[PDB]
Amino acid sequence: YGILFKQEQAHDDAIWSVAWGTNKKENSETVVTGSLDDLVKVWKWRDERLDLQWSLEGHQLGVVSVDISHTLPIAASSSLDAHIRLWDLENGKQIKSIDAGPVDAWTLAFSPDSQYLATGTHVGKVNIFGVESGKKEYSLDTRGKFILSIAYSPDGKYLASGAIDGIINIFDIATGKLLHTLEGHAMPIRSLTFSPDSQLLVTASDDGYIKIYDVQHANLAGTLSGHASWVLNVAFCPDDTHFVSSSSDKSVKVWDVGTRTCVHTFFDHQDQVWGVKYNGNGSKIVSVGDDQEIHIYDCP
Amino acid sequence: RDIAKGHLKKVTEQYPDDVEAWIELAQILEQTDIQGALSAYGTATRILQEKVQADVPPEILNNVGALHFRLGNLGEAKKYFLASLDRAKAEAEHDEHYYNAISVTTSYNLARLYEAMCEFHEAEKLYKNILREHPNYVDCYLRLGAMARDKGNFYEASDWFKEALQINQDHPDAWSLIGNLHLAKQEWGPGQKKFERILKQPSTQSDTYSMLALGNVWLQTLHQPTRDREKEKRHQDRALAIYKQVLRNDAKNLYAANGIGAVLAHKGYFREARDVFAQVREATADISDVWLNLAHIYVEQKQYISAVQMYENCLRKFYKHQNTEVVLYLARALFKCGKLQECKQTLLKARHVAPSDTVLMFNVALVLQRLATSVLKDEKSNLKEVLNAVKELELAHRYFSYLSKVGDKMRFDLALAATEARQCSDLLSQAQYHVARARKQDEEERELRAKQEQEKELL
Amino acid sequence: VDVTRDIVSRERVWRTRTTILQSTGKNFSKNIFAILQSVKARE
Amino acid sequence: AGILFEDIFDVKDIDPEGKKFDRVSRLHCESESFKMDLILDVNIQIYPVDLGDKFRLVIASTLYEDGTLDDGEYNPTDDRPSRADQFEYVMYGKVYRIEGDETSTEAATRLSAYVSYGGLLMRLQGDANNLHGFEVDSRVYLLMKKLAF
Repeated sequence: YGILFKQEQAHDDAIWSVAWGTNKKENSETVVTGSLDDLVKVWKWRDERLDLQWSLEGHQLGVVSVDISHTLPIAASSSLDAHIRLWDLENGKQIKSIDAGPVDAWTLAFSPDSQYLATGTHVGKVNIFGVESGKKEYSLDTRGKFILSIAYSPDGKYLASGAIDGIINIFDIATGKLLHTLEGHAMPIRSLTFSPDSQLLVTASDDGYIKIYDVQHANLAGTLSGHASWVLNVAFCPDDTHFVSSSSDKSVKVWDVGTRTCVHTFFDHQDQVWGVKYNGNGSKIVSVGDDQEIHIYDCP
Repeated sequence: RDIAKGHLKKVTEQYPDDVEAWIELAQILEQTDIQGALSAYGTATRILQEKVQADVPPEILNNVGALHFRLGNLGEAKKYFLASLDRAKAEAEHDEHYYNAISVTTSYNLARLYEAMCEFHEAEKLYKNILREHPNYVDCYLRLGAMARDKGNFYEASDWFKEALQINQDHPDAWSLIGNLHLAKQEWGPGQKKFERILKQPSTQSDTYSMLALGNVWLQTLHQPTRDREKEKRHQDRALAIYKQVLRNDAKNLYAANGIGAVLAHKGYFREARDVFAQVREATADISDVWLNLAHIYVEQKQYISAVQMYENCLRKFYKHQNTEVVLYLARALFKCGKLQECKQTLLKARHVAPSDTVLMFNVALVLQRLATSVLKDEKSNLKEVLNAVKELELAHRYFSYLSKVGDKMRFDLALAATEARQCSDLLSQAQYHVARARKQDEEERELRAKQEQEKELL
Repeated sequence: VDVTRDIVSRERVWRTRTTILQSTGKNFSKNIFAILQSVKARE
Repeated sequence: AGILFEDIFDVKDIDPEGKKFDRVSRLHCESESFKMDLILDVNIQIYPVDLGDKFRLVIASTLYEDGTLDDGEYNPTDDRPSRADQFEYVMYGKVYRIEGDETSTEAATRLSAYVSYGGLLMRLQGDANNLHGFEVDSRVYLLMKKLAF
């Protein structure tokens, strides 16, 4: 339980997210991050070492969201410039640039089938663009304030969304309809993800409690006291035994999803961490943030 | 207390079988330096073992852990509180000294610590274990509502806080907590005066807490354009009278001068507000208010060099990273190269946390126009930047159309975007005029490199 | 009950609300009301 | 005016390498707001400072408020109201060096004004914006005063 790799000065500007693979489709060995200095670096974690493989540019505004497609070795990047540009980790070239104008462009959401991409809209709806199309296919009519987080399930059976006022909106990606609306928070939901089995749903609000609700019956499974600052990023281990939590307090606690206990905490980041993500197997835990330093956390 | 200290300095040197001498030492030093009571408790803990094998009573361990609770030795104070609990439980025949109240205070400090140790579940359970056995306690019932008030100001906090007041209406803490509920929504601006004037009876007098909460709710009514209506001047004079009264009765209260500096700045004396805020800064400058009130004069006198650090220093606290209100104050009269492109980076850091604000989306456009007019008017500058300036100008123009459809604004309608659209129009014309200068400089550099390559071929 | 007077009689409150308002030091208003009065005569 | 600098510092380490002299000790303060270093030598005998003390340190270019820039000779018989009347330790020195993290191309971000007070040195190592009114070989005052908070 420690840190393996320590990437000093991983960017010119603060990193706001981090993406890493979990499959064997040339995704787990390459590290795609998006920082505010408009450098989409394609880091190749080869030879147990964080090497730069590609350096993609073109975004007017800093990168807001980076994620690796599940069934595909390609990638994409969103920002606040309403221009969501698709990329390829096979050539380091640009596929396309979805002009999600005028401003309505937020974090991305790769479908597990790698066929749809969800992106928040300022109107409160969740626009589902098509990966190879770029056009607005279908949009969820659940208005409100704004979508602050969107996530796809690993098997693709449900879909949630974090609003500005702590409103989980459990959608159905199989029919496109709002099923539940979980309002166990009044804090702006920062991020969330789905369990590897699509049974638990963590919510990273701005109250520092890890309220892990359920999706099958839309109910709370237990209030976990998280950090004292705001949990920014939260990911589950691929083998489904633990889950990490990024707050805004230079604190990398690794909570247990079964016992709700911190099994390890990192304090190597001088600043607040912004992105956390697991490896393909869950030993290496990559982490980014305003320290612009990519730490690789091993917990064998 | 001076005589007790000077008497204790006499028992400290000599050793006439001192046993309780170190207790009376630390019993005075708890208000004074918190290390002195700790140094006295360390030795009083070991001086109670030489006469007999007697365990330390829980009463000493509870206070030594209480001192460490305020310190960074939270785990060590937690072991002190666990051991104070285990020792006070052993007092089955100490019914006169009431081991039960000692376990109550130790568990109270222990849940007070657990709330602070990133553990509200254990704090809730420990505070409920006091509620289940003694519902006539107030702090355990008040500290429970605070924990739920983090999740929202409409949960069991606003209910527990009013339930505590009906059982004890003469509790200035529980009643002062009531007005703090109405502070989430300032819609109770004028109407809060009533609920703040409840315990303004002479039996509670004097109470600086409430009188200053009045001056605060009166200052919040400033920053309005109706000052020529002889309305805000009266408000200034009223809050100034409040402050002069809490000044005459308390010269060492800092909050009294805090509002006086605010009004003198609102009167137009920034040259004379630094002097009033100097006494406040010097006493304690580690209050979030002074870092800002002082920073407005500095950004007022064209010293962003002394204003930008004052804003970063407030953000050094572990409560957020990217606040809106600071960064609003950060960009005021910035025109400099480190003050425009970098100001965009902080603006994006602010909109990253909540883009729903209109003023962030407006200022990101105003700075974008400032930068584009600073490369497409008198420049005659680099070539790649002429390519990049049009992209920024296009994004600013797309935002110009998106802002105009929004209903609510910054308490000021944004109908004045027309001058901005006209500026961006003539900016488009000047950019199309200068993109040709870009190609002229291209041919210039190509012929310079060729006329240099030929000189090298001569050698 | 007696649990109230059993605890409010032995504990020690070194800090409360009004403590927070005054400085821990000695900053009287002779150096404050002086400028406060000088500002009113110039107007 | 003429206030080249102004801040609150607090003694973080007193003579660390060991006491080299007897009436003079090194104070290694740090700042509170601008986050500057200070290495000061004070006459520890007529103005004693202990650890954890906080003082307001105003480095000024003149003593008279109007900034009328005196000559550099000592005349005690003088009516004019000074800034030294609200401080407790005033020194008078001469900035002898300004190091910086310049590179060959871009400018510097951290400066260090070393001034010398008749023999008793000082180094105000901060960032290159608060150290602006300091140019080498110029007369400067110290003006510090302990905060009893």
